[PDB]
Amino acid sequence: LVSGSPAVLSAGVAVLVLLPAAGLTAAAVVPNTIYSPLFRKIVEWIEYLCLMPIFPLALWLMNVYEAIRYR
Amino acid sequence: APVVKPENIVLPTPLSVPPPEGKPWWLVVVGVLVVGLLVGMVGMTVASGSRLFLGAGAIFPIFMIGGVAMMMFGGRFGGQQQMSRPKLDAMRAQFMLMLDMLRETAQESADSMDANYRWFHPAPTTLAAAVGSSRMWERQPDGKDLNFGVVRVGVGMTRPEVTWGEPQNMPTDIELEPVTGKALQEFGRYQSVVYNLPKMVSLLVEPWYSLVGEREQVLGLTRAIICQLAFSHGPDHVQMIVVTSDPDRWDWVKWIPHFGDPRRRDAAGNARMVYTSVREFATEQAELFAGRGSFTTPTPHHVIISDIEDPQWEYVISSEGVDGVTFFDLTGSPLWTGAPQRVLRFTDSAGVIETLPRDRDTWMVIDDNAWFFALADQMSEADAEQFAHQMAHWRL
Amino acid sequence: APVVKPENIVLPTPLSVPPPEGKPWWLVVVGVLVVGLLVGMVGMTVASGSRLFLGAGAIFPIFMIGGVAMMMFGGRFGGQQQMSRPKLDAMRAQFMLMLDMLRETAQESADSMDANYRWFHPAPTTLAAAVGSSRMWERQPDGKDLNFGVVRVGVGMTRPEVTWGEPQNMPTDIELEPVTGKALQEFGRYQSVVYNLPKMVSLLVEPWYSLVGEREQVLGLTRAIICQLAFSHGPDHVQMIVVTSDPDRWDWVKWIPHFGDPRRRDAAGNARMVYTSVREFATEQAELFAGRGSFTTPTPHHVIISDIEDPQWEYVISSEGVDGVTFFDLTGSPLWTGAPQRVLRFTDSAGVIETLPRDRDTWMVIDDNAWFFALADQMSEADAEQFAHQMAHWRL
Amino acid sequence: GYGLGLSTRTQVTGYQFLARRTAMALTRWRVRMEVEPGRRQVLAVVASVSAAGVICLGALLWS
Amino acid sequence: GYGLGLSTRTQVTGYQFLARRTAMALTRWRVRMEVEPGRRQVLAVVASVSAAGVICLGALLWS
Amino acid sequence: WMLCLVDGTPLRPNLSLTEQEVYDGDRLWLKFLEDTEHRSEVIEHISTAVATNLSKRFAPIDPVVAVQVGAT
Repeated sequence: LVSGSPAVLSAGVAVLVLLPAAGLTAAAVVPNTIYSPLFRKIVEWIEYLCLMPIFPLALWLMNVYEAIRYR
Repeated sequence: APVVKPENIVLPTPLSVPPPEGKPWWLVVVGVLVVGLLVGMVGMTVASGSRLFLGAGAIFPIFMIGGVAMMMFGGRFGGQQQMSRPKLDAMRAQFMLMLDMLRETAQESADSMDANYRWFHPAPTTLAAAVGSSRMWERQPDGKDLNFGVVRVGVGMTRPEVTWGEPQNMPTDIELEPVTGKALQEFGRYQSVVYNLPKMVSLLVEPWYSLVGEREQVLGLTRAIICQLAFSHGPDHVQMIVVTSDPDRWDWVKWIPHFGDPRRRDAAGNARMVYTSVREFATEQAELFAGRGSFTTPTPHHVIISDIEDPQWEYVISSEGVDGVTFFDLTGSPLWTGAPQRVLRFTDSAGVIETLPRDRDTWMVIDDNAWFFALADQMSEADAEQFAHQMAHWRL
Repeated sequence: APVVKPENIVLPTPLSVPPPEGKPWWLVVVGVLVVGLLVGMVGMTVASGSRLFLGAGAIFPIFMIGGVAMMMFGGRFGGQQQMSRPKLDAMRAQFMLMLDMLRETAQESADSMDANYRWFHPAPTTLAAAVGSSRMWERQPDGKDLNFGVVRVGVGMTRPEVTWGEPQNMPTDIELEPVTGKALQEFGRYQSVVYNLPKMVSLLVEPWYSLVGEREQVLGLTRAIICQLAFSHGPDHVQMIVVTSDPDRWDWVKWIPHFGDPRRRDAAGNARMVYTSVREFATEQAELFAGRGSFTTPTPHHVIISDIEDPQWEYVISSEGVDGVTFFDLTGSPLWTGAPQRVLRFTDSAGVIETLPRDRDTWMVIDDNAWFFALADQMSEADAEQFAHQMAHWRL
Repeated sequence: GYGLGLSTRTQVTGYQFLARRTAMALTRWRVRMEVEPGRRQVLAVVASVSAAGVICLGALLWS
Repeated sequence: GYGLGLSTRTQVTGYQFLARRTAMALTRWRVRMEVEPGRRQVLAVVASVSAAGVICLGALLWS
Repeated sequence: WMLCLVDGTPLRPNLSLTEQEVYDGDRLWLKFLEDTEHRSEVIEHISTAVATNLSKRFAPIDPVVAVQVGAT
């Protein structure tokens, strides 16, 4: 809505139609399939790995690093 | 019929933990000195400002790369050691799961006991089945005699058929780990009893009972007792007598065949064994017996119920009673209340009976202090009359 | 004749493994701090740029040259220790090879059992040998009596002659190593039985059997039974009777000498013991016996087969049967199906018999629940007729 | 045991254990506790915070 | 045990072991596993990759 | 035995038809209510009691629900 780029529009409609469709496919597949213990541990670790870096990124957004490098 | 089984289960031994001794005073001085050195070094790096010094001042004191391992010597030198936590938490969890397994074993045992007791002792309302399971208890001193002379009076606690063997090897009270110790305390406290089972009175162990409380509580319980006996025991095994000053409250009992006197006949059938005074005993057949010995079986076991409040009972009733007859003193008086083990006292308006704790098995008093016993299965006059109209249908 | 031997083999004990406790929270803080120092040092080397600092910043922190050994203190301080893996993997492999040795021992035992059973119980098609091994089973209660009164009815599972001794010293379920535990579960599950061996019915343990299912399934099985008995047992030991409403289906049995009545003679030889009604019993010689006791030997053991669907059997047949005679109720009726241990029920179109599990040795029922028993060795009318034309050639 | 009376560190960990076990009984409906992801991810949070602190110090050293 | 449920590291190595044993049963037709060259040569691959990485870093330091 | 309204609720045996509002042309259902009295369970440990009460009394997520959520 803010940007008027048609490429942005195409990316937005693409993610809106694929990502919940991917969720549907995951909901249909996952409870019926077996899985390897390695893949299961990978899926656990995906959580922690996507959880950890959000505080340095947040400090990036406040520019606390840029403020403290020059205070 | 249902099944029930006793069990014995030893409770597990709680965890032990050595109490921390506390760090010596010099260790605190050393810690403060170490921090003083660290801040002095970094401060002189800031004051010196050259990037060489800022490198050197961090490069040489990197010791934590080994010190993370050297923490293991904390238990040698006596520093603080919080790091044993994970193993202890695993031990706690393990013990707790073991306790859960014991708890579910207690649950299934208690369910078995419940099913058995309620099979032997249906609630008064449910007695309107009046066929199939009716009058099925037996005289003879084996088998059914475990429940021949016993009546459900209420609901309450009882000790389970599982027996908790002692948690042997208890650590001393300073070594006792708080969680597992407290949990085991609570297990012993609450798995000590099964709640809301039928509470029973045996007619064979006291010469009489005396009922102290509000009038309709006492009456409602009495009607419940009468209908329990009438369903469970046939007229050929148990006969009933009511001695009253208020026969309108007792007009429902006329239908019950157990009140039928086999000796006198009238238009309606057998004579009703309801008398308006103790002087109105024109029986003299229940009054030629000797004193009563409590059972550890007479042909009918007469149950005589009195709310006449007459001083003349103490003539035909000694301090010990009559052989084949048990008594129920409604309107509790000092004549009948001379034995606290015989007094069922409505302490709370709902009909909470207190009396003495008795052994589940022998019905013998275990200790002399009055305690919570049951909440009475009080029953209305209409339900009693309805059951009586059911029981009147049968003649076997 | 072949050989077979029982064995007892204790299964090996699975591996044990202590569950990891998990690192304490401060260890994570320390790790992050250590990485922060490392990146700070190298960053200040890049910012300082002089090759002296770039040397020094790598030269002083080379600690891994000792730390590769100092990993051994990980088990002291409680760090992560993945390095025990090779030893555990060796233990796993070793245990697995031991299990393979046990499996091949089970294989050779099962092969011996198979060879024995099929020697005693050839498939119906193969019975056309009709000489050499024919009629070789014996009356007398020793030896051949283990297979004198028993008939192959199908193929299915049986318990092996190896007996799996318990895997003693099982670790607790948190210590139990996943691979070896699961493998041992699967071994116990699948080496529990030998698949596709001859399944047997003993004629000496039930007074009758009743055959429930589709008509041609039942008939095909019946023809198979008859030809099995005719090959295995001589006419002097087992005699046969068919009582039917549809003699065209039973026209092939005329050739079999076991149906020959020795008492009545006609042009073709001995009279055929095939009757069109239970009322057509003009024998009266198999009907003067007493009730039957199941064996734990009569001169001929009469086998009477009925698909007449007549209520008149219950007169000459009590609830217990006749002494020297076993019965087979084709067209399953409530009269004959009063004992589930006697009912062979075609549950699947191919001829899957379900009935009660019986002991391999005593033929006695082990438990009351109906279960998979066999797939029936059904045989066509043409094969039965062909075998009958073979058996008619012999008179010994 | 009312009031602000003293308590030992073994009781501190014993309470924190019962708190975690009750939290697991609350979010999941199982109390078999042989492994617990709650701890693992709060450790991941701790890693996030300590990394932000470390980088903040590494920012302080510039002038 | 369907789905994406949790698994312990001892199960991760237990599966990787069964994967290697099945791979050896597939390429060779023996499962006696007292020594295994599969591991040895994938370690040689790992040595190749780590050496290329190291030399790539050693290339980065020039300016 | 109970007489019940067709909506399900049992009538009071101590009350007449009138004051519990039975009217002409109504319908009633003659049930035999099974006795619901039994022992009260008790779990002493707070955590285990929470877990079993919730598991007994509420409904977990299930793949049947999950597919509908994905479709929504």
